[PDB]
Amino acid sequence: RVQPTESIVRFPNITNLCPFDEVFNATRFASVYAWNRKRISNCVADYSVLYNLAPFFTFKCYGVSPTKLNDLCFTNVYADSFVIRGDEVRQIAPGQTGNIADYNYKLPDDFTGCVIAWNSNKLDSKVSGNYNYLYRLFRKSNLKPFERDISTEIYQAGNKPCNGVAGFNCYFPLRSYSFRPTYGVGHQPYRVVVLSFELLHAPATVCGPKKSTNLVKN
Amino acid sequence: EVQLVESGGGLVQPGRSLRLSCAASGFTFDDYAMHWVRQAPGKGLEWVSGISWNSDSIDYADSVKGRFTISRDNAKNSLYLQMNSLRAEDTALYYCAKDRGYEILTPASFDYWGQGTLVTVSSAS
Amino acid sequence: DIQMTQSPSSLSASVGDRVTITCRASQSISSYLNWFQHKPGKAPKLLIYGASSLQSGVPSRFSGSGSGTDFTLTISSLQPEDFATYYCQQSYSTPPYTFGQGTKLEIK
Repeated sequence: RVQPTESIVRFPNITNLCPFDEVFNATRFASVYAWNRKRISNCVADYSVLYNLAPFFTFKCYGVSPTKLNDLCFTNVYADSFVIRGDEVRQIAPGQTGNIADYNYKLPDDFTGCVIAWNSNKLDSKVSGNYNYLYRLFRKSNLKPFERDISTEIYQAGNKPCNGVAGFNCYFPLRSYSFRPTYGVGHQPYRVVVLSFELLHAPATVCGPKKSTNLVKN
Repeated sequence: EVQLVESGGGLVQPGRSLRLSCAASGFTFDDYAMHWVRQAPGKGLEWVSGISWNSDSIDYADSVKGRFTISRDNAKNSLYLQMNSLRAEDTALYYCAKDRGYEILTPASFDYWGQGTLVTVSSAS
Repeated sequence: DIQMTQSPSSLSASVGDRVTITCRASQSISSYLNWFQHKPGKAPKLLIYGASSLQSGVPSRFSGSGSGTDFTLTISSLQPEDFATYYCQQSYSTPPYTFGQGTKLEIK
C-alpha cells in the first residue's frame, strides 16, 4: 500500500466567539414549564470554558463524548435553561418517565446532545421561601418532546366538569416550587442547561477551535 | 471597576429627616438586588435594609423597623434611602453595597461596594 | 439568633509569614459564610464567597476554608498592602446578614 505523509484540514473562516456566557452567567433562569430557548449560530465555540469549572457537576452527554466537543463542527446549537429540584434532575433523560418529563420538558428518544446541571442554592434560595419558579402538575397526557406548554386552563379530569371555574373538582395546574436553604439536597434547586446538536451534512455554522492549513492538492 | 457614588450625607437634628442616593453605572442595574449597610464609628458592619431586583420583596433590619424606607428607580439606575425618625445612635457610616443574586435574602452576599457617606445626628454648628 | 466571635483581635506578623483567622458560629450555618476585606482608607470588598470559593479578581493568596460551624481564612504571602480589618458574615438564618466583630491585622 501507499502510506500518506501529509495531512490537511479546512474549517470555516469565521473566528469571532459567540456568547456561551449569557446562557450560563445569566442572573435568573425562566420557569421550567415555560423553559427559555436560545439559539447559537455563526461562531467558533470553545467548550474548555465549561469543562474546567468545578461546580458544573452533572455533565453527561448522549451520543457525543464530552471530551470530543473541542473539535466537532455542528450546523446549529440550541441552549435550553430552567430551574428544577434536586431529585428532579435525574428525570432529564430520553425515554425516561417522570413529572417534568411528562408535562414540562421531554427529550425525544433519538436525542443527541449534552446536559449540564449544577447547584444553585446561592441564588435561588430564600429563607422565607422562593416562589418565582413554577412547574406544571396536571395534564391530560404526556407532553411531546421539545415542547413548551404554558397553558393556564383550570384542570378538570373527572366526570362532573366545573366548566373552567375552580369550585368543586377543579385545580390550577401550575404549582410553585418552595425553595428554602434549610431543605436537604434532595429538594435543593438546581440549574439545568441542555444543548442539542443538529449534527447533519448541511453547511454548518458553529465549529470548535481549530487551525486550518494549506490545502494540499495531489 | 463599577462606580457607586453616594450623596445626601450631613448633620441633622434628632427627629429630622434626610435623604441618601446611590448611583450605579459600572454594571447592568435592572436585574440586581441592592442593600444598605452601616459602619459604626467604632464597631463593625451592620446591615440596615435591602431591595430586590424589582420592588416586590422588601426587608428591614430589626433595630430600624418602621423608621427607614428604601426606594429603587430603575429608569435612572439608582436607588434612594429615605431617613426618617432619627435618633442619636444613627451617626455611623453608611455604605451602598451590591448583591449578587436577584432576591433579597439569599446565600449570595454583597458583591461590590461603594464609598460611604458620613451622617451625624446631633446639635452643633 | 446567631452569634459570631473571632478568637484573635490583633494579629502580629511580618512581610514574609503566614497567619490564620477563625470565625465561629453559635449555631450551624451550613457553610454559607463570607469573608470581607475592609481597608480603612477605602471601601471594603469581598474576598471569599461561599465556604471556600475565591471571588474573581482578588489575589489567589487568600483562600477560605471550613464548613458548618467553624470557618477560617488563610493568607500565605502577606504583601505589605494586607494591613486591614477582616469580617465574617453568615447568610443562612432568619437574622439576616449578621456580621462578626473586627479582626485587626498588623505587620511587625
